[PDB]
Amino acid sequence: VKVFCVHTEPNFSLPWQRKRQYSSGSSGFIIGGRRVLTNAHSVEHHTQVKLKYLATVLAIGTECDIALLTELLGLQIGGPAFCVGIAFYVIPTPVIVHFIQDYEKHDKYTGFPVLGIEWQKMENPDLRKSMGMESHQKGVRIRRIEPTAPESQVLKPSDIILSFDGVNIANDGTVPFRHGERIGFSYLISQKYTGDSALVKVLRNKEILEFNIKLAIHKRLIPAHISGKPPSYFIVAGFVFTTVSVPYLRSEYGKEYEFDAPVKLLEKHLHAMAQSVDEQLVVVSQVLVSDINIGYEEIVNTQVVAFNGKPVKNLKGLAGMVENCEDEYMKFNLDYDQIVVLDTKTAKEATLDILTTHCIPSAMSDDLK
Amino acid sequence: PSMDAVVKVFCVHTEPNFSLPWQRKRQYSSGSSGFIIGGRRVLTNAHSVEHHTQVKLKKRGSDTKYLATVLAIGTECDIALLTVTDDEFWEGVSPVEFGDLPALQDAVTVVGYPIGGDTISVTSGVVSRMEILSYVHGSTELLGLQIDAAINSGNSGGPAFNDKGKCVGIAFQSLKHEDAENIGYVIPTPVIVHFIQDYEKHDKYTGFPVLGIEWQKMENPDLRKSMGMESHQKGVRIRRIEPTAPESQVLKPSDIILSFDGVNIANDGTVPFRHGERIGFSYLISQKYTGDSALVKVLRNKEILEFNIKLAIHKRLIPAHISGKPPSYFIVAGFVFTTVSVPYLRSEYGKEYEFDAPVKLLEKHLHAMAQSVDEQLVVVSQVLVSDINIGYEEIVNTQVVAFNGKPVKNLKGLAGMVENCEDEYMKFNLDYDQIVVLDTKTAKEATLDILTTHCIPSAMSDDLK
Amino acid sequence: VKVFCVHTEPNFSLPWQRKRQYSSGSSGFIIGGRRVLTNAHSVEHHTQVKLKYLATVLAIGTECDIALLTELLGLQIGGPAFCVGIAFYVIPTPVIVHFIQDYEKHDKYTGFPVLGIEWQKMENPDLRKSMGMESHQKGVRIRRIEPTAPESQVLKPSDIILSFDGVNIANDGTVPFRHGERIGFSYLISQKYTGDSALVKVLRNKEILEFNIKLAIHKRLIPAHISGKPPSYFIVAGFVFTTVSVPYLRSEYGKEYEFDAPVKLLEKHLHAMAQSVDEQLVVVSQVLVSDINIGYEEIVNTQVVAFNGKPVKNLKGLAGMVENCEDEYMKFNLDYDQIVVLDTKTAKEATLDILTTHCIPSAMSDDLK
Amino acid sequence: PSMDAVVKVFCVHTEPNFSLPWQRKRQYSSGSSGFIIGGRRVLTNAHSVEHHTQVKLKKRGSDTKYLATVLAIGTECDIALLTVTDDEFWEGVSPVEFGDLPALQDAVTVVGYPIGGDTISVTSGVVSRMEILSYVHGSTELLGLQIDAAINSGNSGGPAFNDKGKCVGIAFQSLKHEDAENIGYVIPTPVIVHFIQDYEKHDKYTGFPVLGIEWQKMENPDLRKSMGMESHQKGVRIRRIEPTAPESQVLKPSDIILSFDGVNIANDGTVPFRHGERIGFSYLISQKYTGDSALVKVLRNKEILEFNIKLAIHKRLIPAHISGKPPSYFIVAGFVFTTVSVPYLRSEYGKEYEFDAPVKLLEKHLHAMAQSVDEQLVVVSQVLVSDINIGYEEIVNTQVVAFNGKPVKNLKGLAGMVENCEDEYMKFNLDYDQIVVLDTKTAKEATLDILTTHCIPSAMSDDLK
Amino acid sequence: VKVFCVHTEPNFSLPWQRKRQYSSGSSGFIIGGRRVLTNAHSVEHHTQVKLKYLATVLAIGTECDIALLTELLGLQIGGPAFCVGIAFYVIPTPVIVHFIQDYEKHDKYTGFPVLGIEWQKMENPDLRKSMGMESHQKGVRIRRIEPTAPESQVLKPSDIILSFDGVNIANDGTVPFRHGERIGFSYLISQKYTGDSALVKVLRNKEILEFNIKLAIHKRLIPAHISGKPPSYFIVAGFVFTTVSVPYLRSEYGKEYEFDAPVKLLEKHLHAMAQSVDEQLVVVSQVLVSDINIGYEEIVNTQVVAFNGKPVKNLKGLAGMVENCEDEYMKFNLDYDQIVVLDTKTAKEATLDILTTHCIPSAMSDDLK
Repeated sequence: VKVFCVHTEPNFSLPWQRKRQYSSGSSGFIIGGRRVLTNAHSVEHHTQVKLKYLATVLAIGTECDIALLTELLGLQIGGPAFCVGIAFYVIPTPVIVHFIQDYEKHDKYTGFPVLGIEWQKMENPDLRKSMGMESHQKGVRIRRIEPTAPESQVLKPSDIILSFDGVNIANDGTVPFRHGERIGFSYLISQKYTGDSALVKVLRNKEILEFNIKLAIHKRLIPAHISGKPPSYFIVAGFVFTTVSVPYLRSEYGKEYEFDAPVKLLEKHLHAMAQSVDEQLVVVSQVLVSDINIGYEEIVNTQVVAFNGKPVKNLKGLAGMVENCEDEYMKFNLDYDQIVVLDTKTAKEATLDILTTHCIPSAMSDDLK
Repeated sequence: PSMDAVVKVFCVHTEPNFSLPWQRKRQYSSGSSGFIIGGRRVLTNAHSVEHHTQVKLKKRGSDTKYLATVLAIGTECDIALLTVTDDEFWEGVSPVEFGDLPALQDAVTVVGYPIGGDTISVTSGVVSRMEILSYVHGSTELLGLQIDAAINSGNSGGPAFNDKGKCVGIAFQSLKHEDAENIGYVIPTPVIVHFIQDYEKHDKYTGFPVLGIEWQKMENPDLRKSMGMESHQKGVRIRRIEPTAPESQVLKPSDIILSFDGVNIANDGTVPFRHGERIGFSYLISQKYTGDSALVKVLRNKEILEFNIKLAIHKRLIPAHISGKPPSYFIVAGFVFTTVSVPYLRSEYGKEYEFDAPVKLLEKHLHAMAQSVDEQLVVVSQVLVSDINIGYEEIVNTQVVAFNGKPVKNLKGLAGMVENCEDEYMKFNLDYDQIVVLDTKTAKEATLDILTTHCIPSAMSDDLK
Repeated sequence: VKVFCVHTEPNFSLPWQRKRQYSSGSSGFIIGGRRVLTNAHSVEHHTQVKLKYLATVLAIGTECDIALLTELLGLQIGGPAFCVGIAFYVIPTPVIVHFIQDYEKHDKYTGFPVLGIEWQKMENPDLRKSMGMESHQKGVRIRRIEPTAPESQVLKPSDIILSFDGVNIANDGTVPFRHGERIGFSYLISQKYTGDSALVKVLRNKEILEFNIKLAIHKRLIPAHISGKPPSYFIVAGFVFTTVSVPYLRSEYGKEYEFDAPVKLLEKHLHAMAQSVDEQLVVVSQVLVSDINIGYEEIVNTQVVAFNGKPVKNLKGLAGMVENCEDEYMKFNLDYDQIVVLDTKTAKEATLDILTTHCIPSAMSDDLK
Repeated sequence: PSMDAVVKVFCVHTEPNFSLPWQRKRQYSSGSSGFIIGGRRVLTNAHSVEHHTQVKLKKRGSDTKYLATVLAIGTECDIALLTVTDDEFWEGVSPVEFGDLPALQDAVTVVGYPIGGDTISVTSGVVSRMEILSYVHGSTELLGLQIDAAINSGNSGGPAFNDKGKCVGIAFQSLKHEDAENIGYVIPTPVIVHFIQDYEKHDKYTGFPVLGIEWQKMENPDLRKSMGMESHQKGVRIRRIEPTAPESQVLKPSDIILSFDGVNIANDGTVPFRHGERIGFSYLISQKYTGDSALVKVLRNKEILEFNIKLAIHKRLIPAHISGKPPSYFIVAGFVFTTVSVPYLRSEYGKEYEFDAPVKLLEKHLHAMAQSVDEQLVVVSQVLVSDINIGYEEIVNTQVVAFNGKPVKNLKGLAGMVENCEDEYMKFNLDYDQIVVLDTKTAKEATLDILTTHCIPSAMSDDLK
Repeated sequence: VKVFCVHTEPNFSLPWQRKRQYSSGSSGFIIGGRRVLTNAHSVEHHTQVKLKYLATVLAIGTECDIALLTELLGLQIGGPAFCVGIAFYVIPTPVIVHFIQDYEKHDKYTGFPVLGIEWQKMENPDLRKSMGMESHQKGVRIRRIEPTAPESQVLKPSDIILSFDGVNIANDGTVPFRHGERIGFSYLISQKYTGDSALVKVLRNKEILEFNIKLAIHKRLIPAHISGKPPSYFIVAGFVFTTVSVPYLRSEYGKEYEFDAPVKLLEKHLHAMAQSVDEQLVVVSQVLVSDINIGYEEIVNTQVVAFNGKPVKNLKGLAGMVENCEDEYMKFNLDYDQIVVLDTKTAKEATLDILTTHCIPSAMSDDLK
């Protein structure tokens, strides 16, 4: 089919804005049961959809780039296929069938689960022996575990993962796939559905334990996307506070953001884990220049670590602290050992005129109400 | 020598989005040139500081950037007048001193800064010609010096000096010349004097007056004979007069303008200027102040008449600029109504707008006169897609001519007619003989969700509330 | 077949001239009944024709670009085809058969009829209801009607056209074509022959009326072409008066004329309709410089609106008024509120020498005799 | 200083079409340079105003364009002499004053205008060499100054000044040099003086005389011995003499020209010119006026003879130009007969015509002398296709040699022979041993419809009627 | 086959020289009767030939570019073919078979005969009637006839050639070839063998005559080539006299010689005919600079028309006159009305040293002995 869509995208650099309305085209195809598959991006931020007419958007599978009208299996070779998958590369039918069945049994898209662990190979014999692995044993060593995953409890660093649902994991983290072909074990995991259980066999202090672990979706400190939700922001005295996500980084620094973005932010993009369920990377995005913030106008994309001596955990938390602040001064500890000091009464009184100058509807996005 | 007074101008801008009039664009900083003159004052280009939210100034030998104040903006003459509260900025610099209008082929030195650089740059050349030109396209034409030197971004706004170290005006980058043509302009001292003296008297910029007329040459002998001109008489015929300049009252079409403030005007519209030099008669007008009066001698029905006429600024149907104000807009049921101005057209169709914009709009931009002080060209800018407007989604930049039988004069009128609509249906008469029809009740109800979808703060700009 | 032709083209910028003789080549093919089809442009302004020899020109179908030795149906894919049409794109056989049958029954080319109306879609439900359209009714609203068409009588602005010869017209102005394909209703109209009748069903003030309307060819204010006829001109005192057509515009301003031509003329090219059968856009084409016209030499392509207080309707009309003018002065009201004034006796006496200087055979083209 | 007198020349042209001699091309305007001299007079290039129908002049500091008058045109020397009736044009300008012939390597300044521009341009260089050259290709060679400076379109026609502010002539863009070679020419003051003095005496341009001879160097000693030259004698041998210059009477082939007006000519055809400088002897001839006489000393049969000879202008079989006149043409039955000139060849074959034109024509262009004052090269230019001329349609640019047995001398003769043809058949003897045969009665009858088809006003140019 | 040849070419600009030895490669093929065909140029100026070895050169067919180990028929499409001819373009088998049979019956190559006439079409009816051609008669009018051809007798200018060996010649000089294809009549002529007779039917003064004419090879004033013979030259006092041929022109002025060569020479190349069997175009090629010829050194490629009052007919003739000259002076009339005068005794005495300086073996080529 020929897909015709009207899009209204958020501006991540100016989160109170929507980009100009525009239209696009792509392909897709009819599947049994009165449903149509197409790309997820071929309908992202939709306001109206047509096919060749008037269509309906049931679910968006962002991670798998499918729409029904993060590392998954793909084939390197619209609007597919010949059916052997979805044209992205070709997104294969084990991913497609997963998407449909996920929705068809849950009435919503619930993504693809991950184990929430980083791992290291056990190819060195001295490494293996020092951890009590007999010669017949294969697997991978847990480097670190996501604090926001359920398995953060039952699994431990330096556990050696031997198998998943009775499937043997090799020293290079691979499992058998077909005759003469192997695949990373995460494939097995991404084939499960969110909330499914799975048996993980590990070696801990030279002893075998098997855990029954409920699988969940990955919480990332700097989110790959925000599921078509609007980006959040908080403003006071012209200081624009927002949270770092990949779309923000892409909008701020372009296609080469993994090289051009500030190193402090890149480190957290590549290496940091959320220590808590609602932890976000809060930055001063920019400063909307005005008398009240004179001498501060060159602060750009810098993390806020604390407000009036108190740690900042997320955007909602920061916004709360600022509204409840009764102290004479507001003190923001920023990264690079910088501080921002503002007189509390005057800073709050300055916000409105700045909003008017930049046509911002209110001091914060609706999600911070 | 005089290089200590040539400053670097740093400006933060917050520009309106003319295509999306509810938005302001992202803050950005630009750099240009400027210079210190007498009385704690700094001159630079108006365009360098358009839509400013902060201006800073930096001297050549010091890192310190100083917070500045914008005293006045002369958009038509492209001059901004600045000052600085901090005294350390002013101490130690000898202020630029102005010289007389240079002769043709006189040597001129333009001092300023390159683009993205904080070191002094020196450009040289001669005065090519006197000219009457617009410093903003579509705006009032003023006296100007064309120079042999190449003026670019960054160094425009800097002083131009004669061989005596006197400043003969402000550098201006040509709007109509590419950089490889080595053509530049200097906003001359009498225009600068005009702008400053205007400020010093009125505590504000009051613009440059025009005679609101179009004229035709009288170089044909029979044409002159047929209208009763005696053989020693010369001048121009009035083609048309702006309804919004009266003026319109006293003067009439086909009058033959013989002279202006006693100065004899030739059949080609020239007047003597200096020894061996002739220029357009509008220079006699643009040098006056708004509110001033001028003696106009015309021939009407083979008879001489003299009129004393109060001169005003030009009112254009499609404005060359809107004085830094926010662009007006009104929204009902996803229909975005706005007015046509030059910034709008440029934003909609790019720099080539005078060739790419719809012909209906070009016609009115190139040829139409305002029939009243309040007249605006109102269009549907675009349609924000929703159920209420199914089937209209393709309407773009089309003039709204009438609402429920009543002619639309301007945006406030239209917004007013829509608020007070009691009829079952809203019926918009659009250009190309099109009609848009919306059920009044549901159309008004649909507006909120649409505003929300596109993050539009208000259904209308504050000027319409 | 291989077509060999000798051409003598008019100069539209200098209408008293013919361009230099030149020869061309194209393709075509034999059809039954001793006839050959080829392109119309592959024989335009012919003075001699040969095939592979000596051929004869029976009729030229300009609009359909066919010769027998304006929006019609075409196929985007000489001297055709394989037969599925005529190579232009491919001009299909419903157009070809029309051309042949038009001539074969009328002994001349009579073009393709149009309804002579501009129309607007009725896709909006509020628009439909306000005009009394029941939910099952489809069609298009008449925006404006050509004053020089016969149907300018019986049809009215804001009439909603529901059907043509019993064929239902949709809200987007389309009619069924084949299975899964639709086409603009004008297709049905262009399939008719000039002078044919057709039944047009309309909705007027919430009531259905059916009109039997004789179809005619489109009269355009600025003609797409002039059917191989010579361009007209009138001259006095070096002022060259002519009428605006597309070939004139193309000759004056080049291939990009719809952008480069003066805006006043473009507006009339795109948007004006003839208010009368013999209305032409008369302009001063140029001024042939000489004493009598001094001070006037920069007037180029500017409309003449009136002569001595009297409206100019066409070139013949202007020429008449100038010859009959007994007044002391000739006064031309031009566009841009310009006037041209000439002493009548001297201006007429000046014409001949100017003609001699530019080698112009007479003051006017033969059609103005 | 002297820049006030350097004017901009605006010219409207109506050029004949040499390929279609019944047509004039569209009007167009070109701009060039010129300068005011003494006595309400203006000099510029002849080519800048060729085929003029109106000329206007504009001073540097004034918008006003003034209607000018063309007094005289010296095509061979590329000079046009202009004046202006309007006194306002003349008032206030110091007229250019001429200096002497510059020495080699002397500094020269060329003042003029760029192409498509109205500002003063200043070009600098030195005098490279004295030269004898044609200012129109194929035309009489005159004295000229080659300069180091680059002269282009637009600024050619402007004055060239020495270091004393004196004008040393008129700028001339090289016909034989590309612009990147930085080579230009100056039409020197003695040639300008010649042209002006010629006008002042005869109330018209009378051209530049030539000795209608071709010559061969006498640098070989045996050749000199065999013809009786004593050892102190030097000069050139006459190869051939123009039948249309008598001259032809008095001089004879193989005469040895020893001197001209008393000036000793060397074996290479040079004569002394100034200290350490030698130039071609034609400079002694071209500086005379038409009608003037010159003493020619030759050696004939080992004996000295002196001849006083009246000098005339050069008559070329294929003219370098036809003095702005309309080209002649004659039409019968679609056969277009015209005459061959340089403009014809250039129009027919482009700028490379001396390599692309048919060899038969090149031969006569490069080598043939007119056998009589009335002789023209007559050709069939082309055949306008019609039934009467089936089978001849390919004939192009082919000389007509005879009509019904009688030799064709020129176009008027041919047109005459065709009008008075009483024979049943018209029989044209063409080049390449071709014949064209037409039935006299039907051929004449067919002419009208053909003229009508191609919008040809008359079967012949007015000069043949 | 793979042809391997060693070549020693003459220098036409320096006719006493041979270019440096070089080797080449081409293709060819074996034909019945112990013979091999190849290109003629693929063995021109041979000194040794090899095939894939040691071959023999029986005959060179220059005009037809064939070798056995001027306008002929060819096909536009080595070392051929597939056999449909010879790869040159493809030189067809009617030309090939001609070449072989010419040699096989004459033991030498005797070229292809021509009629030795220039002709004009008789397509115009008035032209035809004025010469007494009845409506059924077709043919071409003789413009001019080669003085050095046998038919220069029996045929006359303005004769209308009607047929050749009973084959009808059309008004455009064509004859039938195959169904729907015609060819120039010279094709029929070039198919004959040198010395063959042929019947030429002509119309002369409205009467039909048929001539039996022996066919011969074309003598050209400026020869297309010289059949692998060495170029001739005569020298005296440094004046190098030679004859103009195409190879000379090509060597003097390059590939564009028909544009770059002097016009006087081009005229004779394109338009002159030999008035006599042994007429050659004699030029001063160049002057080898030395005292005796001072003042003459810029004479290049200029025709000698006369020696001491006597017309120059050819190179041998000029050489004779100079050796027999007893007069005090030698006087050469050159083109452009130039003369060259030399003292006879001193000029002859000067020749030898000049020859030594330029390493020229003698004053003249061996053919002038």
